[PDB]
Amino acid sequence: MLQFSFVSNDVVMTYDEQIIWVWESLNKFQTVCISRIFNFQLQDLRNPPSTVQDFNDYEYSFNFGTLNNEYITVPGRILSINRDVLIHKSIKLERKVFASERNVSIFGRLSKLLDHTNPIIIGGDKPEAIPKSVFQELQSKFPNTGELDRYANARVHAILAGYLDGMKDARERYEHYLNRKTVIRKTDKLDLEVLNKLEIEKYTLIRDIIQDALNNKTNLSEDDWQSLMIPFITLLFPKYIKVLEKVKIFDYYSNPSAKTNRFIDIALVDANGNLDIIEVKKPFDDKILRKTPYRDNYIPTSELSGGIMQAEKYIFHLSKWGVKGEKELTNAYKNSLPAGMCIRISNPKAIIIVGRDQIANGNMTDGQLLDFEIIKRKYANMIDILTYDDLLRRLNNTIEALKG
Amino acid sequence: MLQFSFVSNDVVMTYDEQIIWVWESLNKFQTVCISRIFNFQLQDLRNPPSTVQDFNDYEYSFNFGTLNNEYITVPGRILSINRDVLIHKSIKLERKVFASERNVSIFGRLSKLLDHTNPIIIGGDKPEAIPKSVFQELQSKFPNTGELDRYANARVHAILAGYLDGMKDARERYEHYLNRKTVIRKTDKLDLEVLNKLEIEKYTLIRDIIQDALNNKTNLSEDDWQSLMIPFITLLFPKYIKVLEKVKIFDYYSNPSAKTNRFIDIALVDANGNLDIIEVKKPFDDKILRKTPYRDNYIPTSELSGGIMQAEKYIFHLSKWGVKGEKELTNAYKNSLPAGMCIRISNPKAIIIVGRDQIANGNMTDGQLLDFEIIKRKYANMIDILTYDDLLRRLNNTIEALKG
Amino acid sequence: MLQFSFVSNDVVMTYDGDSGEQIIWVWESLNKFQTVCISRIFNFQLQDLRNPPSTVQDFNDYEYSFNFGTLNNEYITVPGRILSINRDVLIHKSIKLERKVFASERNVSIFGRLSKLLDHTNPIIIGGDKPEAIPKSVFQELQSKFPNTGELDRYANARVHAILAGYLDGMKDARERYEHYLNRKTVIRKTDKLDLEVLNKLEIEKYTLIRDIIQDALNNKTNLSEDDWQSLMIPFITLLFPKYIKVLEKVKIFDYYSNPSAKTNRFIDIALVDANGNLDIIEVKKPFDDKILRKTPYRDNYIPTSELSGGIMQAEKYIFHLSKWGVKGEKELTNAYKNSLPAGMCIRISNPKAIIIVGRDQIANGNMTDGQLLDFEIIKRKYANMIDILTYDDLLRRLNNTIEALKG
Amino acid sequence: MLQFSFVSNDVVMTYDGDSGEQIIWVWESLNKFQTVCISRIFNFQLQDLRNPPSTVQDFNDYEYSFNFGTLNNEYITVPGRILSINRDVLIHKSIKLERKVFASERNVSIFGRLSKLLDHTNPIIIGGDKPEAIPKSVFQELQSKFPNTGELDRYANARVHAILAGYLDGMKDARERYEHYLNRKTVIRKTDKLDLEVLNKLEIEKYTLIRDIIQDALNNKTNLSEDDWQSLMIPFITLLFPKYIKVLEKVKIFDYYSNPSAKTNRFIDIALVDANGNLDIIEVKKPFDDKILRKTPYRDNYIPTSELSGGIMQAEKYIFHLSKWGVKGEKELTNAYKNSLPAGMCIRISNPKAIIIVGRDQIANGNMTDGQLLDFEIIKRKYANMIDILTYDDLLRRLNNTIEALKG
DNA sequence: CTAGTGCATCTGAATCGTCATGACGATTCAGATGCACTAG
DNA sequence: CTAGTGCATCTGAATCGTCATGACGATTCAGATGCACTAG
Repeated sequence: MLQFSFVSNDVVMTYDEQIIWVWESLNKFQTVCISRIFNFQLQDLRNPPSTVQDFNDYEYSFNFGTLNNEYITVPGRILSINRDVLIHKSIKLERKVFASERNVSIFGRLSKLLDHTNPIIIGGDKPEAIPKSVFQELQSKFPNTGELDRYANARVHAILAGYLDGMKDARERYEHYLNRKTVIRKTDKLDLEVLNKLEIEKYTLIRDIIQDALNNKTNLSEDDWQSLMIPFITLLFPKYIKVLEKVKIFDYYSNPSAKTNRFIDIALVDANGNLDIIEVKKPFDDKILRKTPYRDNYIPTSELSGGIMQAEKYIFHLSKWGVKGEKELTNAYKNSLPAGMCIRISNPKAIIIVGRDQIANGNMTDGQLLDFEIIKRKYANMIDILTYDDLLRRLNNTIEALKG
Repeated sequence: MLQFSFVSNDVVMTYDEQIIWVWESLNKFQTVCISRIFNFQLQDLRNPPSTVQDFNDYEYSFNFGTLNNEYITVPGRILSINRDVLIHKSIKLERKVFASERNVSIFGRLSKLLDHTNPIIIGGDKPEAIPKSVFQELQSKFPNTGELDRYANARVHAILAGYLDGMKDARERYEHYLNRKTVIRKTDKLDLEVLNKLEIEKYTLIRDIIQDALNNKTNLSEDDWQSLMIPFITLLFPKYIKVLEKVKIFDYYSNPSAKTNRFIDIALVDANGNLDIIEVKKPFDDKILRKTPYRDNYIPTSELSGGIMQAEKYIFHLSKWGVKGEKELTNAYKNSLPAGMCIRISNPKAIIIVGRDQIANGNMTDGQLLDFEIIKRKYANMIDILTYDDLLRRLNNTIEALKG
Repeated sequence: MLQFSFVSNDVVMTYDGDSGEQIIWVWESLNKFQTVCISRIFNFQLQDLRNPPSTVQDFNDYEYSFNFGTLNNEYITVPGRILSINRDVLIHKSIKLERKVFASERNVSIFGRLSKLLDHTNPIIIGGDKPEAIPKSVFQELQSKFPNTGELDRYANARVHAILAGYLDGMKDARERYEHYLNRKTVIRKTDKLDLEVLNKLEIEKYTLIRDIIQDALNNKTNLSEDDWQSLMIPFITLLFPKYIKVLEKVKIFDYYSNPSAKTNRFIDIALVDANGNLDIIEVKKPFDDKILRKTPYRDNYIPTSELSGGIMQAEKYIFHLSKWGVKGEKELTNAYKNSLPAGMCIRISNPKAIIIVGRDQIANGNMTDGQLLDFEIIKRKYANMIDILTYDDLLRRLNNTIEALKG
Repeated sequence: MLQFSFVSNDVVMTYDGDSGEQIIWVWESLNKFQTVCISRIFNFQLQDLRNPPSTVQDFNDYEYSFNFGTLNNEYITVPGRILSINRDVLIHKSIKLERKVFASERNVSIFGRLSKLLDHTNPIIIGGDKPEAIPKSVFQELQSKFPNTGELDRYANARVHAILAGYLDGMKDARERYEHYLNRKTVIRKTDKLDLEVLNKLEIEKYTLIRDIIQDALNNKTNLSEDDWQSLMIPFITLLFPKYIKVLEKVKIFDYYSNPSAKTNRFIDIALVDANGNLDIIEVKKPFDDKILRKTPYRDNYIPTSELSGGIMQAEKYIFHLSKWGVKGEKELTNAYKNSLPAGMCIRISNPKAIIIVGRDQIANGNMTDGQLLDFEIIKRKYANMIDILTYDDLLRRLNNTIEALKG
């Protein structure tokens, strides 16, 4: 068990499997590795052990780097990475801080992910520092050997279920809907109560399919998740009439010399003919807010702000593309539309479904719910910013409204 | 190290130190696991290991399966599965055939997915056999070392977002590679045609009642016209889940000395709980445009402009009510709403269904058709200004879309 | 002398002619042409005369009796042949029958001019509870503000005075106000170094100059055309709204909707450029009418006037054609107006909005009620693409508020 | 009929009148009043009559000959008492003597309004070789510009169109026809327009002083804290944004959403009041080198940073609590800030918006790609309740564009 | 004696047709680069 | 783990065809400007 301590300014860890073989490797290569992550040198060793004394009584004293400005500074040659790493005194110096399960280096992937040579700072009051609870979240959800075996087992299960009965979970729910359909529809005459029971069964089917996709189909492609969500967009939002995929729009602002082609992934036409955009994003992470507030205000994530800005680029290119774009989109999609209706670009807006919010089971302050409600109406060209749990809550509220 | 070879009908595994540890573990628990995926027994040794013979010089031999009709018959105890595995002789026997990256079981997950007790045949001319060329397609879809590296970079990028501004774009690199491998065959999509005829039968039932109301029920009163449309409002606009009638609104502006009670005739509640207004008016012949233009522009008529101002006064007195009106409207309407939902006044907007456009029989010009679309979008707090002919036009566009 | 009386169903009136005038003329003209015109407006055939005059009876004691109209459903239905018009005239019983209903000063027919304006056949209904009826207060405003011989002579005198004033001395009152501004500026700027207190006093002098020039144009320059009125208001539009950097006139827009086959040219009269280069428009309308709300409310709500709604609809055509024009509009308006702009700056159409200055609202008289003020602010904030809706009195009130805020 | 015939040096006019009219009233008015108003435009004494009428002779056979003046040096000199003015009127011989020269359509006096508009004592000279003379083509353009019968008919139809616009749907567009007719008769000239060059130099000095103070604060006041950076930028907020007339500091607003059980006080740092009374928020922040863009794209899209999103979220707190505060907030803010505001002004919370000045863009230093500026301007126009997001370098760019526009 | 209507005449603007030109988008093709999969 | 290598991708000339805009020339219709008669 590696034991960490600090003596005055310097930080001297104690290490205690043959100790004599570690000394022979340190004399042989001039470098030694402790637990396949902590690389060390003879200069990092504070004092050499003598061969006369017992090596088992002696504990190995290695320098972990100097402590400066209230920061345990660990250099890059110890962790075999590019930049240094700074740890605050509030994070206890421990083997599990620098290592994941089955000897996976935590900061090696972080150093491979950062282009800038500026150091990684954990904790404290630095402006570029990572907070403490974000670091425990990174330690809990690191892609270690247990996570990467779980991802590979879930993907191979997802590939093999796609080859045999790819939509068997939605087919069972649709067969349950068809069994509930003939029970409700006893007579061929349609009234308002039987219609309300059929809307209850339809919204229950859509809610159960979306919940079963959230439980089991999260380890899919973005195109596969979108192809899961296409046949229910016009039922969740019955204003819109047609779902259009890979809609080629014209961009003139990113390259001023020549027109660039851009592609809206999912686009929506309502009954008047106006074109709108929906962004159905795959729920990779379970947050809609950053887990620490900036200045006691919770800010949106990079995943939320990426989808808003992509939809705003689509809205910008449609509004700049104008009546030439109206004629081009009504020439591209005249056969798919009902007859007599043309595609119009008249102030297009966007719908964003991103990823989960953890409103349920608690774990949210009134300020967090206030920031989430303010953020869902913050933007100009978004008529709806939804999470997947907001979609399930809207479906549930529509179910108990149609019941009563 | 595993070598795949076959002599006569038998198939021989060779494993190349730790050879003694495999034979010692076979004596303890009467089962071993070699390369994490293959299970062998004491019967499974083609020749037994010898203690006087050196285990480094000794080479393991394991009768993997029998060769009958060019099929290698693997028992299920080796792969720890209930079902048998048969592989054609055209498929080369390899560790990559049985195992993907991170040592997941290819026939382990496949056995769990399968429901039939027929065994798994790979290759050959059998009708129950998996084809060889689609087994290489399944093996190419399985995650290699580049996918698990891209998933590990994207998972850290999902956690540390908004804290490290200099990280590489790993979420874009992961999802662009994952779109190349799609698990959905797309010919197994859910056929929702039985739901779509019920949406046709719902929208035709709304369209036939309203068109019968425009021809015969015009002799009824204004409140008798509103009563007829109230059960179809939440079906026509499924964003709104609750219809509220005679909603008392406090007025502080028409009389500055004392509060005045004002009444919204029909009010609408969203699934989130936001409060909106619908103004259902009696249809007459020309209720949108005046007969003569003003300064070559067709202006709204006095019947329409009084209808917008009646809704805009309701929006003004709701917005000026503030947080004291959200507590008042929730307390008056908690039993009508679903549980856990409060009425919130967060930018209320109005829907007006007024008059008949008479676009066809009237044969209005392109100048009049230009002015007709501008009036519906000329008001900040009106999301939808409709005629009853436009409501029938939007209902007909739903029916033609759901048909094809 | 004409007097109106109600016997039975049919409305009668008696022509009491002058003693010097021979009453026989009405009867000999009815014998000759079968029509007679008394008081130059009212026309009567022989079937309208109830009693033909006896030749033995002296005419001066006799009074003629004419079927002026029929009273039915509390409405006096005057035929159009009486007023020499094509449509009927329906007068409510609350409006008493006199010559002043059908005449302005020096025998000007009200319903003749009104009938000429109407292209259809449908009758004119005055007063009462019909939905097509002109109200009684609106009819009294029509009688008070009719273009009679007094109004047309006053309009011609004001027009001739405006034209002669344009020819000689041009704009003199604005030059005198600018000379007063220059004198106050020379009093205030005693130091070449510019200070924030001196800047506030110079902003006070500039805003009093703009307020007095707009007030003098409202007092004396109402009878000019909109080209002349917009030429009066354009050098102070940038100073009134200093977000806007350049005033552009006769901006050629392309309209692809009014005709789907071919592109139509449209022209914005005044268009404004921001400092970013965004292009918004302004509608400066000449104040022909003294009101901006309708005089009677429609079902307890005060609806806007046709002048205001026409200005909003014209600005919405301009905003719609600029938004539909797209990036080709930005390239065309950049190439058309490159030399007018500052260097390195281009026209961009990114959600264009409009400012409307239409005409007066009579708030400062105090005749408006609380609901009329409430409906006035709701109309001012009602529309989507209009950032500012102004009257001229709202412009003067906002200028006075900036002056009193800068004074402290 | 009026005929102007000259006999040697003097010029007479024959007054025919009408056959139905009796022109004995001319000699009767000359007998008692000693003046007669001929054709409502001319005045004549008893000495102006050439031949006195005889009672033995028939009046209708006699034609009244009044002298109009004396012709000398090819100039018809008309006395001022003839046209009822102070000064004389000189008409050249080349201009035909007619009633239309002296009168317009509605019997207005052209030389009457001309002598009313002329400041000096000197007589009106029309035509000829004199430089003081009004030229013949200029006077004929003035006579063509005067209102004829088609102008008054269109004005009358436009006036009763303006009275009855909301009550009669079927009236023809008379306002469009009258204002389109008036646009071809312009009054003002472009040479007479007001030269506001001296006023525009003061605006150049104002925006130059503000730009130099802001740029010197960017170069050397980086060390200054955030609150005193706000205190530096407060006296220029009204000048940069002249829509807002009052700057309010530490505005206590009431919050009911963060704590349902009890009300918490929230404090807007700087708040702005319109000239109408609408309340807005300005968020003046400390400038930094990279606080707009996050400098690495997320899905090939540059996302806003944590600092800018925190500023937007704080302004959205202030806008949300002002909107949820309602009418009680308007009475509370009016009661709290009655003495700071001008008289007659109340604070109204009617859709409040925010302006955020955040930090330097770093465009020319960064040399960013056109996609990066595209992501940047989409960030500036992304949010609903922010009317105008800007940087400090963007503020300097708008100031430089305003200065270069006011230069020319 | 002003209000009101009818008419002949000149004129300017909306329109249609045609012709010319230039810009712009679709298609091709190739050279080169970035990516990603696999073997020593 | 790292280098070789094949493939998908982006990007720049480069041609071509079509469309959209502008300008000219005839045309006709509605507008506008006077005369002109008319009513006790």
